[PDB]
Amino acid sequence: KLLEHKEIDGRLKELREQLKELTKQYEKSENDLKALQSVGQIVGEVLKQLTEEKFIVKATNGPRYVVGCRRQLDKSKLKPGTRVALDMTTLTIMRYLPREVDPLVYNMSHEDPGNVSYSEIGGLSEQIRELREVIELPLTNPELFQRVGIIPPKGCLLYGPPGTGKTLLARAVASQLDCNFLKVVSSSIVDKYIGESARLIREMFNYARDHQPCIIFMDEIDAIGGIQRTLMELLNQMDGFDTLHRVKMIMATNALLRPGRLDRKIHIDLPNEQARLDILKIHAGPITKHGEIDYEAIVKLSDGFNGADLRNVCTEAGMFAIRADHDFVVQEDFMKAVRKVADSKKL
Amino acid sequence: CTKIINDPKYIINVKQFAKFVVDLSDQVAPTDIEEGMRVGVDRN
Amino acid sequence: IKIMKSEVLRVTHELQAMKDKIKENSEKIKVNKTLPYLVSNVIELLDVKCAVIKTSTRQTYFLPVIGLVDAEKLKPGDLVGVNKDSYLILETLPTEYDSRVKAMEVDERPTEQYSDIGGLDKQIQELVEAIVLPMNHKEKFENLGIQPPKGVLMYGPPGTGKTLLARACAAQTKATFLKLAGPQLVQMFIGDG
Ligand SMILES: Nc1ncnc2c1ncn2[C@@H]1O[C@H](COP(=O)(O)OP(=O)(O)OP(=O)(O)O)[C@@H](O)[C@H]1O
Ligand SMILES: Nc1ncnc2c1ncn2[C@@H]1O[C@H](COP(=O)(O)OP(=O)(O)O)[C@@H](O)[C@H]1O
Ligand SMILES: [Mg+2]
Repeated sequence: KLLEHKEIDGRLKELREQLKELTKQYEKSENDLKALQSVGQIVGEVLKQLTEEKFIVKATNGPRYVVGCRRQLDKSKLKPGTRVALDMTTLTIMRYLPREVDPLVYNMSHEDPGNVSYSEIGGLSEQIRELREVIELPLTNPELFQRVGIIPPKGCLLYGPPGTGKTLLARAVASQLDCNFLKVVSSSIVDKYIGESARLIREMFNYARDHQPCIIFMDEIDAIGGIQRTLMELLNQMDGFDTLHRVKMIMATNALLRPGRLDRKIHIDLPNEQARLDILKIHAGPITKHGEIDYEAIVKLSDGFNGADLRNVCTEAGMFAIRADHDFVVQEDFMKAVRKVADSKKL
Repeated sequence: CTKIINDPKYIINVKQFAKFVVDLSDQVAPTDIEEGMRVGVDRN
Repeated sequence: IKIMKSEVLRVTHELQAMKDKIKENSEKIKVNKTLPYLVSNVIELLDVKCAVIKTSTRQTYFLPVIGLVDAEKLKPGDLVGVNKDSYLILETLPTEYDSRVKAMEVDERPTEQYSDIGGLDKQIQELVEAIVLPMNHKEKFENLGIQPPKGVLMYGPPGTGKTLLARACAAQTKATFLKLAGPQLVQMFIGDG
């Protein structure tokens, strides 16, 4: 008779658990029924502060209303520009909301607190040494700089061949700090005469200051807006006035050379063959290769004089390997790739 | 009627006004209404 | 032996009471779900469980509660049918494609062999090795650990064979070609393109 009672207890426990799950489902139903009475709230930006209890809000696709806060809201959170949720009937501010990520700002606000070793950008030990000597000393200890008197170290210049690793140079320096690391190449700072300014000259220094130090790193300014006096004025504006949180400019391209306008200029040396071997090594790493491979005579025959040439020949050797099932690239295959690319570059 | 839903539901594009999920009135049959054709809807 | 009578009677009674109360609640929800269902998109999801909805009427409202659906089964960009006036989400909606987008798909499959293209053998090889070869191979491209490029821009003087090569690629591939033009993605209404 004990087994009968045990199967009984099994069935009764099943029924109890079924009732528990039904109770949870009933609670979800009551929660959604209570949720039904809730009504939406319009979204707007507080443009201005009229008084303590009066606000100016612009509905996203509505008109501007003069409104007041609910009551138990921290009025300080409602600066001009914040996002709020007005009630749909009395239009009173009910709650504040995070901003919504804006368009234009995708490469101006992204942070990259990464750790890219100087081994990745190979063959530029002198350049990374010079970059460290330029950026580390002001960032690490500005107390000595204010002691000696000279505040601004801004400027810098990395002219040389195009696309030889200019970005990696500022990425190599990302070993210590340099989180935001914005790239606003040839755009959004000058636009021929002035067109991009304030909202396109100051947000660099704002989003850098409200976070860890970085590098505005404007790039290839030889193609800004595609006027000189405008650039003269922009570089001599209050950019060096505040110099928020030791953020430097790492311009890369080809009386502008005096202090306060452009700091130390370095010519990115043409990739040396003894450095070409390091570049080919660190570019040909990820591609699946075989043991007999050797990166010695390639740089002898590969004098393409460009780092992207090395990246593309690494890719093109694999591209050669796509024909046939070769999962690895042979020395003859690299030789074919270089004798293709270094000659095709001439055309 | 941009998209048909399967009581079938119908997504309608009122030019620039809005997009709604509606059902046919009893006057018309579901076979008459096809995806992508323009139909008339009451204002309420 | 007491557990038989006591527990079975009580549990069946609660089962029946909860069952007809659930039927009442479900009927109330169903009758309250007024069908119009103004179509809207969830532009973002934020914790208090709350959503910011941009309706098809080009206005965004914050929702103190999600509504009749689950916040977990939602993300930015999903199509949801909110109430006309309460603007509260009533149900999620399946991915809806505009009539223009559906017409954009290739159904006739134009017939143009690569033999019909002359003077572009290198260009044909590049296009097939960048757009077709990474398609039907994939895993072995990963095997070599080489990144196949995401897009191809065919550029040149008019009449050089760009659209001809595109039509031939659509001809000699099993992929679902999606043709379009630049002027197509330009409309009066804001955000329509
Ligand atoms: N290399 C070629 N071999 C064979 N036929 C060609 C070649 N180039 C062009 N044609 C033919 O000439 C015409 C050129 O039209 P096509 O669509 O190829 O132009 P396109 O290069 O895309 O330029 P556009 O966009 O300026 O019209 C087509 O009828 C095509 O068949
Ligand atoms: N010496 C190098 N070592 C490794 N990669 C390099 C080197 N030179 C160029 N590259 C490649 O070039 C790309 C960066 O080009 P970059 O110099 O930033 O062009 P630009 O100066 O026009 O912005 C990187 O993706 C990198 O892989
Ligand atoms: Mg064409």
